[PDB]
Amino acid sequence: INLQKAWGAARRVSKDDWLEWLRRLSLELLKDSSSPSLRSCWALAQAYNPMARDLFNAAFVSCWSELNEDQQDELIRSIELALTSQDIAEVTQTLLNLAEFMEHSDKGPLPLRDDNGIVLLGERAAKCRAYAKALHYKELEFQKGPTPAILESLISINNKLQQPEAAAGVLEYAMKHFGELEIQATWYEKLHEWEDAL
Amino acid sequence: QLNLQGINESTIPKVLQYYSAATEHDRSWYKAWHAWAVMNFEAVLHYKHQNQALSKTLLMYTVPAVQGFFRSISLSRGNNLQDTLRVLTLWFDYGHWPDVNEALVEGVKAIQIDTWLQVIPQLIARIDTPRPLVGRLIHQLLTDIGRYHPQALIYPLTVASKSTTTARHNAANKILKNMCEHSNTLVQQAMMVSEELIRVAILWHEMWHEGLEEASRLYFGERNVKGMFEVLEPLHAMMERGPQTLKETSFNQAYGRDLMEAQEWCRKYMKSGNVKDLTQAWDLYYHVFRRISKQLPQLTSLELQYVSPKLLMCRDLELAVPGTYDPNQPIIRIQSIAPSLQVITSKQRPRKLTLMGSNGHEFVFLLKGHEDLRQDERVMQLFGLVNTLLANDPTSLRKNLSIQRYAVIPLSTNSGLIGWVPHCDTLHALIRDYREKKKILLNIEHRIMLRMAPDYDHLTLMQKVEVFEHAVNNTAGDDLAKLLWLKSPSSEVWFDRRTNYTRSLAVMSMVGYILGLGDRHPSNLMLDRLSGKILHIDFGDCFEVAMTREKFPEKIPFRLTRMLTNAMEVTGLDGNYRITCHTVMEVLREHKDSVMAVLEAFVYDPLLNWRLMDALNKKAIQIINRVRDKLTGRDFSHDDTLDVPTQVELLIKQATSHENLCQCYIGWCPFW
Amino acid sequence: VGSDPVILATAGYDHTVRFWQAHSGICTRTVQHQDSQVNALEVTPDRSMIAAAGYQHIRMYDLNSNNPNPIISYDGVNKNIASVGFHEDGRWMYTGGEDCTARIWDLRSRNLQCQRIFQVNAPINCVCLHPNQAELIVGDQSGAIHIWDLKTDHNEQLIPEPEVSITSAHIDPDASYMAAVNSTGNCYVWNLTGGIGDEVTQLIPKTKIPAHTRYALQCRFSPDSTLLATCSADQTCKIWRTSNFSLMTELSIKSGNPGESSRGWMWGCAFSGDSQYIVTASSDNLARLWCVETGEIKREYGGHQKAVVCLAFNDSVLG
Amino acid sequence: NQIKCKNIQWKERNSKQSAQELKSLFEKKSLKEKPPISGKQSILSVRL
Repeated sequence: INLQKAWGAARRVSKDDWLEWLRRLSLELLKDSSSPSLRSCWALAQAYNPMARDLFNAAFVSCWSELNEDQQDELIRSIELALTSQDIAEVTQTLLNLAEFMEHSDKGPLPLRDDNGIVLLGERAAKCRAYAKALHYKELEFQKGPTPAILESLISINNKLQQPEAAAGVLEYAMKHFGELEIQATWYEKLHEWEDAL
Repeated sequence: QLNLQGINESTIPKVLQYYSAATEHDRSWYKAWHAWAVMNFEAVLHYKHQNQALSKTLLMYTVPAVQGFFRSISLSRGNNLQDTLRVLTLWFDYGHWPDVNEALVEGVKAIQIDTWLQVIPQLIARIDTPRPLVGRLIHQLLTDIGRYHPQALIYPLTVASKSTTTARHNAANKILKNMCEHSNTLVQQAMMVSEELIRVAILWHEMWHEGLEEASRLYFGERNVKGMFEVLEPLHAMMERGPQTLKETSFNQAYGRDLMEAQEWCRKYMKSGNVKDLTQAWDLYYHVFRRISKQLPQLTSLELQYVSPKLLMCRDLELAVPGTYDPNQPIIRIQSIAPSLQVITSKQRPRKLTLMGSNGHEFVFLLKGHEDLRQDERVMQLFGLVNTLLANDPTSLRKNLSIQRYAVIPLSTNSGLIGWVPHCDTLHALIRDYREKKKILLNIEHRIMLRMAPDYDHLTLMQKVEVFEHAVNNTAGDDLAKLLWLKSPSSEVWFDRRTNYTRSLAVMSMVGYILGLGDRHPSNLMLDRLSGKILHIDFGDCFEVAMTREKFPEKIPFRLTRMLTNAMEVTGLDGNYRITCHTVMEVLREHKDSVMAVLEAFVYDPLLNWRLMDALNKKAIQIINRVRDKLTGRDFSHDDTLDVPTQVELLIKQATSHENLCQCYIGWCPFW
Repeated sequence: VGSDPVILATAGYDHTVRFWQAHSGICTRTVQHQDSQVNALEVTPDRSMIAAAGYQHIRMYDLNSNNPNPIISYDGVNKNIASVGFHEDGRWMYTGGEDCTARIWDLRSRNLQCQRIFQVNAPINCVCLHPNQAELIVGDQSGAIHIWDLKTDHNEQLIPEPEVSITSAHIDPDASYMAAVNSTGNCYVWNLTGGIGDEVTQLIPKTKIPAHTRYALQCRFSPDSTLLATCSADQTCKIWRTSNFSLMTELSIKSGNPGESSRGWMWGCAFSGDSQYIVTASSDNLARLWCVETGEIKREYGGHQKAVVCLAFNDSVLG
Repeated sequence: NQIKCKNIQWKERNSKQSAQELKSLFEKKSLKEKPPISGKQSILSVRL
């Protein structure tokens, strides 16, 4: 309830700014959560950082279940801004782990702006070099509707994932399920089918 | 030249002299001797196959082959099972000939000893030969093996000792008695343990239950007093020697009066034929059956103190842990046996036995009765062979293809011990657990199928197809993928496990097809929750028997349903699956000789054809040819030869064709 | 009381058979046929008896009188029955047992012993007698067509294309051509026989008409042998001339909304004696009555509780 | 009241001894009535 004072500054600039902001965020979240275990652990967390880093998911999920509609709206807006606005590897990893831990819970994935932000999150995934999450996100994208762009994204992500056979299967599916010869030769380029490209 | 013209009396001398020249030109080259001996044996096979539409020209062709096989193993030195199998079969076929006798005797003493470890079971099945010479050679060879390596021989020998036929058991007694002189206490200890823990397998009253369960059907279907006499005589034969433990004594106390008066009545009958006697004996037997059958389900736990007083008081022994014994590693002796036996409820009631060995490491096992396991040993050896084949190839080895295996040891004619794979899980429980967790009914597909049509099981195939599709498309089958992903710690290992699952499933599918494996219901398959690999069991229905049975004859090569399909990869089955299938089929097709020889040794055993034979070897021949067509690409019609991709695609289309999936047995779960 | 020039009888999963006339779409009598399902139903020329055939029993129901029980039955076969039919003068009935054979049962209660069987190596699905009661047509799951005469006891077998399951076989009483369809939409039309001399039975494959992308369910000629109706598993029936195999009519029950998901197949259809009105039978628990030209429905039955599989319709010789 | 139905099974070895009789017993080959007649939808006109 007292915790909105920490986000709506919108003035953190460099990597250290956001590290300290996350640190104080965890301190606030862990200090008051109405559960004695985490409340006790907070005081030591003030002294030791890594243990608090390992415990972010618990504090977030605990406090979230007590946050109400509008306050959760503020939280998700602020967290989306922090995601799309920053590029440091550690914080992106923190957010990705947070989301993936939510999606295995029973309360469902955290609702983002649009389709749980699965397009946005995958966007961030490639740049932090965590690629299995990227593939799984592209899977979630694919089940809805097949489009050429996502197919090429699959081709590229499998290529960097050292799995040529997945790329060959994507190619076969593209020929026999789209089947309009929209295939631009750069597809074969990535597939190393040089004769086809010729 | 052989690929050009095939075989005739004309090309044979030319290729013979070609290869002999090659040998004389290298003399130190495995491949040359290999080709020479193979060609000699093939010519012998031809000349045997032609004459039935002068055994000396045959003989002069055979002897050089044998010399070649001996020469070849002397050069192989690392993995040579195939050549050994061929020399063993030539031994068995023409070992009576005096001219064969020498070549064999120099070859056997010339070669090293450990080489026979790969064929120890195969020899023992033929110990009951009808020819004195071959049997004598067998005796010397086995004696030598035992005196050098006792442990790798003791278990099947004590198996053969407690046989039923005369020559088998008496030859077994002769060899075993020759064995004890240098090592006796081991023989006593093993004999005690084997003859004891077999009693734990089939307890007295279950055995009696099985006997009468059989005899009732026998009498009511065949009207043969004699058949049921042989059925239930040995039970009394073992009865009258007296109980030995508390459980058997209690059984006697309960039932023995009835059990012996029925016997006196049946004897009274067989003296003078008139049903007025045996009616009473049958009524008493059936009363006993009703009494016994009321309590079988309650049987849940056994304590050794009540069942076998001798086992729990060992506390040390000289046997290695059965089934795990390697010539290149020091043995691990069995240290103790736990006093508790847990019974897994089923129609077969296997026991969960546990031992503790020398180095403080547990060995959990599964004690099976009521079954044969000898076929399983041979198929496990074959799978090990194919694993070796995949081991030595660069394109496959980078992709990490193998078949996970487990320990198998046959203890007697109708019981044995199977290793327990840790962390494994039956697919049936997985879908069951996930569905009950989401509060979803188990057999929803079947309920829908019955709701739209009650007489589901009598419709015509097209009607079955219409309803089958209407059922499947009505329920979005995606359970396995969500199940697996929810059961993953992190996404990366999730992807790795998915990869492993795909690759493992493909190779097992192809090998199952090439074998003739059947009955792939979701209770016969298991998954490793740790590595995600796939595991097969229940190797009883082999050589395409199930596709030739009468009731519910399956028309599918192997299991590939939507639940396996959708959960594997987003594109479908045209990703990893097809490419790995290509690779594996090629690798198999290029060593056709090895697998062909191993399976040929499999089939020809006179004591394993009981399941599949109900001249006399004609049906055997008729499967064997099929196997070669499966390696030759001539299955659909042997007048043309497709490539690997064509056979692969035709098999794939066969597997996932709706019109075929409808005909399967309902419990097979085609809807999954 | 079904004593009327025009009759309508339908069957399905509801263990009963429904009767009515195309007067107001209202049924008169339902007769009990329990514990099984029927494959083919057909009335005798005399309009004295009707035969329902399915699952090891042929059950006989009367037309004019009112009796709710299967007065006559024939049994003996081990499984379902593929197809049945009568002699046109009511001397005998032919019936093709699903498994491997086709047999004949005589209506005359005498041991004249004129019954035969013929043995084939494949399960059979469609059977069509020649209108002169001399030659017979057998179509199986394996694309093998068998022409069998009663003069001899052996059949000539032709395989136009293998591995394929042909589903229907029919001949117009005018004996003009030969049409057959397979389970993927291929339709073969052959030129007729002229050889009455020694039952040579020559046929030449004239027309390959590709249509019916889905499974093909049934094909019909016309009693005047001018018109040909086909049912397809994609919920349509398409209607052709025999002259040049032209596109005459097409009837569809795809509602245009994905809320059905193919709740039914147009399994069977029947012409009228004038060859101009039809009755479509669907598995959607109800049946429809159309005319070959207008394309719009005229009549409707919906009285069943489960799907509708097979129907029998005869009218007066008039028209 | 149960006994009201009539059933016949199948007897094999049928006409396996007399072939001359069946050579013409069913060999009528009545192939005629090619002549067609016109119609006006009588019963259906009653329907409409």
